Amino acid sequence: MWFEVLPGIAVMGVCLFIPGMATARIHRFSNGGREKRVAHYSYQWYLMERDRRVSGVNRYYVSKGLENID
Amino acid sequence: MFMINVLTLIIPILLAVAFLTLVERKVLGYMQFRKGPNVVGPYGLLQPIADAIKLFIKEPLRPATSSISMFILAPILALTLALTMWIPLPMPYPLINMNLGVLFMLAMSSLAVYSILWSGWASNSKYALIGALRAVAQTISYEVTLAIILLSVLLMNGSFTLSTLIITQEQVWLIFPAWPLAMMWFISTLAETNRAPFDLTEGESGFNVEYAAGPFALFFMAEYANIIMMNIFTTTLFLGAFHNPYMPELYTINFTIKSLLLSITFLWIRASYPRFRYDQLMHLLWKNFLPLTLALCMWHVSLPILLSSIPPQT
Amino acid sequence: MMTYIVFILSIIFVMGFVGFSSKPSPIYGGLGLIVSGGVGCGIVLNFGGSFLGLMVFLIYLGGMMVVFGYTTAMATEQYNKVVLGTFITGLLMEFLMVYYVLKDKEVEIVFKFNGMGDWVIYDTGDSGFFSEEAMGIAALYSYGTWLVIVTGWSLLIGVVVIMEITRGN
Amino acid sequence: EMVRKCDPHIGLLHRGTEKLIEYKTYLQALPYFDRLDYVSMMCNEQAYSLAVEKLLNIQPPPRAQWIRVLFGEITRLLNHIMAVTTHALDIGAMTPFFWMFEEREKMFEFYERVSGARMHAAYVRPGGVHQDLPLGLMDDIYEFSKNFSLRIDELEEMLTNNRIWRNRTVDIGVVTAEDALNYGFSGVMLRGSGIQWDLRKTQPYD
Amino acid sequence: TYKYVNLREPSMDMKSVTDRAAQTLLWTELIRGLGMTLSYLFREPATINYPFEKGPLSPRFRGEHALRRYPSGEERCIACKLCEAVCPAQAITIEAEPRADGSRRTTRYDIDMTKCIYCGFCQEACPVDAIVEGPNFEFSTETHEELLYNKEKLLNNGDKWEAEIAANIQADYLYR
Amino acid sequence: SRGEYVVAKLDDLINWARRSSLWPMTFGLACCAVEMMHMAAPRYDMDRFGVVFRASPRQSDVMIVAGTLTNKMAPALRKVYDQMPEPRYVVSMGSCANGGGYYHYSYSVVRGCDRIVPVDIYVPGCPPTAEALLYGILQLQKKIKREKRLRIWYRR
Amino acid sequence: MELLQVLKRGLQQVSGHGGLRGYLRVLFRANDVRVGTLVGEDKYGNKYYEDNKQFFGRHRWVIYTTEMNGKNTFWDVDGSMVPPEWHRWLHCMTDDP
Amino acid sequence: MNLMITLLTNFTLATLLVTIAFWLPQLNVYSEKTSPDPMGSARLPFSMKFFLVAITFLLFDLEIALLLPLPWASQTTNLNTMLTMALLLIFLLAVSLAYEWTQKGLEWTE
Ligand code: SF4
Ligand code: SF4
Ligand code: SF4
Repeated sequence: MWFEVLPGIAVMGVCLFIPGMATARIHRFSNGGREKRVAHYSYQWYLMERDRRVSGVNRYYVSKGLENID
Repeated sequence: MFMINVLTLIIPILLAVAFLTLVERKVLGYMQFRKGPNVVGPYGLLQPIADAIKLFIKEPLRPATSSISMFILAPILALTLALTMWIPLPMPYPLINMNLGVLFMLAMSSLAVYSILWSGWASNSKYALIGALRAVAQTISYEVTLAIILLSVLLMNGSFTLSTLIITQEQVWLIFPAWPLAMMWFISTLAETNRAPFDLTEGESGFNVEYAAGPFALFFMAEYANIIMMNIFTTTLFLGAFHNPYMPELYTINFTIKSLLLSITFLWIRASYPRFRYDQLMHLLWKNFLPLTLALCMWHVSLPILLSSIPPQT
Repeated sequence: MMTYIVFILSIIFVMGFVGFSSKPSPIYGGLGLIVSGGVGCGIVLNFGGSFLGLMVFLIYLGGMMVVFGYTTAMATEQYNKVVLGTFITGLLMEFLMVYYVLKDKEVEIVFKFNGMGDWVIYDTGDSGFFSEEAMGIAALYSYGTWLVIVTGWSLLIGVVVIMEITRGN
Repeated sequence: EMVRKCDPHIGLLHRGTEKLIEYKTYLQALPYFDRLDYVSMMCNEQAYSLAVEKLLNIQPPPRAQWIRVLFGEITRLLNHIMAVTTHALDIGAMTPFFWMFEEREKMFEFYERVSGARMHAAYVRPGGVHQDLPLGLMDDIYEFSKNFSLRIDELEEMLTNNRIWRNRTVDIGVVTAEDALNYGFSGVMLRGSGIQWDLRKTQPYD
Repeated sequence: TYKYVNLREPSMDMKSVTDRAAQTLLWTELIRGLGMTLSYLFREPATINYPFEKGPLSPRFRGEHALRRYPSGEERCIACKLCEAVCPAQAITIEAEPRADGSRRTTRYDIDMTKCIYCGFCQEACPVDAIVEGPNFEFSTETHEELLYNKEKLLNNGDKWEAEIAANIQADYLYR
Repeated sequence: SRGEYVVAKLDDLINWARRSSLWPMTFGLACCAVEMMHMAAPRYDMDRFGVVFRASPRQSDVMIVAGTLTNKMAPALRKVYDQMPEPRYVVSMGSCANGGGYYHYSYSVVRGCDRIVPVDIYVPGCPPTAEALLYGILQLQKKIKREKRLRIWYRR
Repeated sequence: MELLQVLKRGLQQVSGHGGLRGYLRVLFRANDVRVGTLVGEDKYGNKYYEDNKQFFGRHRWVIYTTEMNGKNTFWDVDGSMVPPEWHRWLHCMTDDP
Repeated sequence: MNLMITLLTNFTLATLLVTIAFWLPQLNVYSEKTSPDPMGSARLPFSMKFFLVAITFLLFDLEIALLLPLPWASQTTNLNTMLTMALLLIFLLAVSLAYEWTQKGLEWTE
């Protein structure tokens, strides 16, 4: 009966599904409810460092919006 | 919080290759009218645990080691090259995001033959050295054809970053306008992993004959990790699934599904074809794969200029 | 200690060269120079040159010294004092220069050399939306016409050389 | 990779069967012929029983002659399955090796039902056969033989038209007609090279 | 009365040549092999669950030797030494003497099961059906001397398995 | 006490691990090897017991001597047994490897493979049936199941 | 629909062994959970079942006892654990139990 | 530094695995193997075709590294010069393959 090897397939699926969901949840928790700010070029890194300097906390994921200005 | 992510990447890899062995065993059983392991537990769930604990208490083979340091270093290097290489896969975000992640994987896959070379050098038997040299020659040639195919694929993509390749495969899959490159990549993923019907590492003497059972188990886990890696790489880069930026687990489930059916296709193909000869697959690349691959590279590097379809660098 | 990482790797790089400087056997020398190539590529990568570092990994280590190991496997059949003496001599010279650059922070061998950490010569500027070395390499196909011509001609001639001088007749 | 001299060494299974026959009677030497060719177990006794009956100047009864041909021909299905599938196992295609073994297990039950042993039956004896077929045996042979034609077409599908099987097979192992006769060859060797020679058609038995 | 296998001349027309080119490029016969393997994946396997299921066997099955008895309590063997004379492996050793009541009975009936080839000549040469190649086959031993049966072990085997050996010989004796 | 119970639990754990994955080395000598291959058929299916088919002799746990062991083959068989790593078990197929069987009085037949290697399980037959060897393999698994390595190590 | 019939057959397989506890008991002790007609039982406690719809070889089977001659045989089953009167029926000597 | 942290963790896990596979079974007291291949006493033959195909792999990989930077180069202004250069380089690869075909390179190891 062909429906007997599928427990192994399901264990394969949960084994390959746990690390992607785990790293997505860790990325979302660590970056303050946001994605990880990727830096493929130096301009993005400079804006990253500008955010870290502006935020006043030295954590960029606590971003400052319109209310920070007068 | 980074080391937790590293551990949750590296421990399911070992579980996935143990269940590769188990699933391959019952699939090859059921493909050939017999049954797989079902005695140890419910549907053979506890078989890989028995395999691991058996292979972790046995006696070694005690070879006359010419170089003890090289004999120690070969399985460590093999497991390192199989395990640390899974990093830049975008599922849906990589653990470490590189602008040149595909080049990173290609370079370490090209240098992965050092484990085979050191395994051949550690054994004093000259026939093992001959088999190691034959395996190394096959692997380096087949890495050449992999390099050309991947060069064509990311010049179609235009950027070396693996995360942008998901964005590239949003409207249609890459297999639709690169189906001949898809078939050559399918033969290359069938063939680069030292697999049947091109498995010369079993027919006539392996490249690790005098190695102990522990290092043999390490080599097998490393090879199966490379198998799952390149299967998932084919799934991501030729069969890119829909990825919502707010809802990522649908993409994770979808590419997991494609990875599982591609691994099932691997176990399918390995159970349907007799083994080739050394000169036969050397003739397969050096007189049949290489000119077609070069022509495909020429066509795919001439097409986006004439189609006004040069993809963005960024 | 961390901020001198490249320099630390550079020290290891010199160590890697000593690892095959005495040349006891070609296989161990190849292993030592593999390790030295790895740490030298780490030196390159820490300066922001990802493309040149992966050129080192892909071609120098994984595509050419593999051929070196393949050739040296065809000889040097499987089974020194002055080797070890030269090893201690190189170790003493290396450590002596290490204390020289760690105490005086300045030395003279040919020119004036400083021992201060290298984290002062980098750039705070931005290249924009592109890596500088990436499109530096990419400018080969738009400007480097003659260089590509002579490179292809030389590699084809090397193929001719391999076909001819190893024929034996 | 290539060959000019290949010298096989045999004697790893030398039991000295043909000397032990001299110290035993004719009926006692009958189980020795079972163990010579253990994939053609029931065909060797037909050669030994034909030798004794020629000396004894007797002939088997007409029912015994048809049983020896029927169980001789079922042993050709025994042996040729071992021929092709293990040849495919040595080359590398392990898939039809397990497909035909269920069929080879089905004809092992026929050996066990009429004589009592799965492999070494000791059934064919000089002067006929030891025991008769059990009641309803030939009904079970027909229901098996009706469905066996699909299995040969099942085996032929994955090997005859396969290009990988062909490339290992079409130009290795070529003999000529004259040197096959001079080498003492027989069976598929002479038939494969185009020489028309079969003992069942030229010098027939029972 | 002879047929030419592998003497089919292929067609040289454009249709067959193009179809063979499509077979070579598209792996059509390989696709046929894949389809056959897929079809043979979904069939129910013939794996019987040993030891909870057992294979089909015949009443003529040759297995462990046993010594039978009459339906009055007396041992069937009369020490006639036919089985040790007909044995092709000489596994049977018989030593006899006239016992107390004058009956001709065995004193030593040894069967070397490591010597025996399970040919069934003793079970047919016996004129009183004393020795029978019984139905037992699950008697693998951990020690060599446990396979060297004396008279007492064979008689215990006969007393143990008579309830089925009698039924088997009752079902089988009309063929002999 | 704590120690005896702990080593008993560890002993049965490693004992189940060893007995559930017995990888064999088949010696394809004679008739009994063909009977082993027919035990490897889908009907009997050794592979559901954790017993792989045709493993290399450098990683196998058990060896099944199936066939006649002549004088010309005994040094090779002893070399193979010496190469196989510990722990190693030997199962004897057929009357040939038990005591020579038919060829016990032949001039060039070793009277039993016990004279060359230690033998644990003797399987009788000529050939023994496939389910008989399956029962012998299960008997070997039960023999492994009652091993007391760690208890003896702690008691010594 | 068709899969409802297979699901009901699986549910009757679960419920035929006296509940989920008996289902997991026979699953962990025999690795086969199909149901059949109870042919009978011997003195030692081995139950014998018949299911003629299955193919030949699997139609007759036995569930062994948990104690025979004082041996705790909850997991250790043996092929020689069958009395001769049932050894006839199990190995298909005859059709009569 | 996170990449090097991952590399160190992975290498140390491999070291732990090889330490378990190499020194943990040394607790057992099984035996000492005195142990007194087809290669009897002859020297290893120098099969020249393997060395030839290895250096052919080396040359092809070198000019593959030459061929590499096309995805970055595709955004350049002078597209005609790029197209001519790339087509001529792949033509050079085809010509070198044709020469390696003609002068008995792809024979006895095809
Ligand atoms: S079955 Fe044959 S070999 Fe065995 S004891 Fe009887 S006569 Fe001797
Ligand atoms: S043939 Fe029968 S009666 Fe005669 S000695 Fe043997 S067992 Fe006894
Ligand atoms: S015991 Fe019998 S069946 Fe087995 S190898 Fe010997 S002669 Fe053949």
